[PDB]
Amino acid sequence: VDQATLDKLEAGFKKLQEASDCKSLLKKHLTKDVFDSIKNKKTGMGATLLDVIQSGVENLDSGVGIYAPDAESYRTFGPLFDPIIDDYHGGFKLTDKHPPKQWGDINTLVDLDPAGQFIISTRVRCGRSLQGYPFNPCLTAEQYKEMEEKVSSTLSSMEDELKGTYYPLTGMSKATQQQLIDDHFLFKEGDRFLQTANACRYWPTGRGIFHNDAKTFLVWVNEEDHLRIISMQKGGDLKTVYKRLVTAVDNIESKLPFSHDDRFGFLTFCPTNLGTTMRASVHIQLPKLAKDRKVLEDIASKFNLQVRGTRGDHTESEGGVYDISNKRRLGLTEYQAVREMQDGILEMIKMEKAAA
Ligand SMILES: Nc1ncnc2c1ncn2[C@@H]1O[C@H](COP(=O)(O)OP(=O)(O)O)[C@@H](O)[C@H]1O
Ligand SMILES: [Mg+2]
Repeated sequence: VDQATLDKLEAGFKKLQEASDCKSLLKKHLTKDVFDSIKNKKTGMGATLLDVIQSGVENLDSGVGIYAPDAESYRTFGPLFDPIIDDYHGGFKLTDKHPPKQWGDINTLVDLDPAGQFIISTRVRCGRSLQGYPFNPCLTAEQYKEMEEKVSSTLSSMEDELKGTYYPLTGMSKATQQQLIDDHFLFKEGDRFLQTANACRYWPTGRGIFHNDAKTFLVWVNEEDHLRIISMQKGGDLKTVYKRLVTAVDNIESKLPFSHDDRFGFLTFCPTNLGTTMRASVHIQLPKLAKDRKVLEDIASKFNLQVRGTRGDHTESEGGVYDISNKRRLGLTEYQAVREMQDGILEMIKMEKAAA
């Protein structure tokens, strides 16, 4: 690790301290003991501690603040990753290991809001990393193209309900892109947290989205993770949404080789997405409970749920529509993760109905 990097790190560490109002897990778990312990470490691909915390240093409003430039980083900088992972996922010891993939009994899931007065739409997604390829910050332009080719070709083999087309971002009209994003289908452009983590190099090369004509099954290619496999639709039929996702992931997995870790389960770029990599969500309106975003968030937190704005991560709620989902993804099965969202949303709906 060169002197320049050390300077930026010491300065980075410095800045975090003087940020008396910073509430990121990076700030919380990067003690000087932790800091001095790994600051001189470097991975087999050159990833350094700066590559890990840079996003969190530059964006103090980060909730977490770190990313893994490569798989090795999870262990090389474990002293920082471990406590942050334990904290975020609500309990994941140094000795714990993520359980085997378990979709569970799909028949036990239910309709989330029969009368349809609160829920607008339901979505469940997973993330996957391609074996043979490192995470965004270590990828070259040629690798982005390679991966895009490999994934788009595999998806052309999907059949029946999952049959669809791949739409490259490179060459996509600004109007179409803007629509696909506004419709909540496509990942947005230029996320400051991802950018400062050097995860958006060579954009839009190798980036794109596959989706069936109904746009109920979609696959993001090369955004935050190599792949994001999504199932979504209007309403609250979580059962159908989940089943579609399960069908799609089982199928894609028999065709592509994905990185899985004995301890961390499926590997992803952000520590928040490890394990099941599952984020089950609903776009929902809860007039009484969501009078004050803070009150809604405190309520959601007790059900292990997370609140986001209508356009996703770090956005505001628009028209009273909130994105509420299971916060935890590692240390519990796929079934358990979707159930935390189902259970908490069913109850919050009950609380809203009983609110004055
Ligand atoms: N339940 C949902 N219904 C419709 N759109 C949703 C829903 N949940 C998330 N989204 C959309 O997914 C997109 C990405 O959001 P983000 O918060 O970054 O989630 P992700 O975990 O998939 O990366 C946004 O356009 C967001 O509005
Ligand atoms: Mg996202």
